[PDB]
Amino acid sequence: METGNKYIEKRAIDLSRERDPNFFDNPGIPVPECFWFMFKNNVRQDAGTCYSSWKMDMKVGPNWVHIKSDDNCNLSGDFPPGWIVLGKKRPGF
Amino acid sequence: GPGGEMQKIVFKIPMVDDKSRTKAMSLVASTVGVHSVAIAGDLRDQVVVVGDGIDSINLVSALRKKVGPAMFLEVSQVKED
Repeated sequence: METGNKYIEKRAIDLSRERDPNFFDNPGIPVPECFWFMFKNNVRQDAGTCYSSWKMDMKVGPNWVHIKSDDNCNLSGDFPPGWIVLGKKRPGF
Repeated sequence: GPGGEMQKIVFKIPMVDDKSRTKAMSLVASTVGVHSVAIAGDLRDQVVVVGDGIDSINLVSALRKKVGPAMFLEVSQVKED
C-alpha cells in the first residue's frame, strides 16, 4: 500500500458503538428483550425497548411503520426513505 | 395473557424543562385506564404509558392543551404469556 492512496468501506450503522437507550423497565409488565434505535441518514433520532417475536406500530418520521421483531430482535418494516429502525437483543436476554 | 394484553402507548413530547415533565406525568397518571407511566428516551421526552382501555384520543388532546406538542411514537400490545 503506497503513500497517498485512500481506502474505505461502506458506512454501515454499527450498534456496538451506540450508547444504550435511556430505558425504564416498568416493573408491572414483562421486561422487553430488545433495544431499538431509529436513524435518519445514519443520525440517531431516538432509541428504546421493544418485545422480541412481536409487533408494534411506530411513527418513523412522516410515516407509520408496522415493525415486526424476530426472536433475535431483528426488526422489519416498510421504512420511509433514509430512515431505519434497528434492533438488538439486550444483554442477558 | 394472550388476547387480553395491556396497551402500550408511547408519546414524544418536546419538553421545555423538568416542570413540563412533572405536568405530563401527573396528567397521564390521573387518566382513566392508565396503570403506569414513565418518561425516558434520548431527550427524556419519550412518555411510555401502559394500561387498559385508555382513550388515547382524549389523552393526547389533553397533553397538547396542557404540556406541549405531543406526537404518537408507538401503539402496541404488551407481550404477556
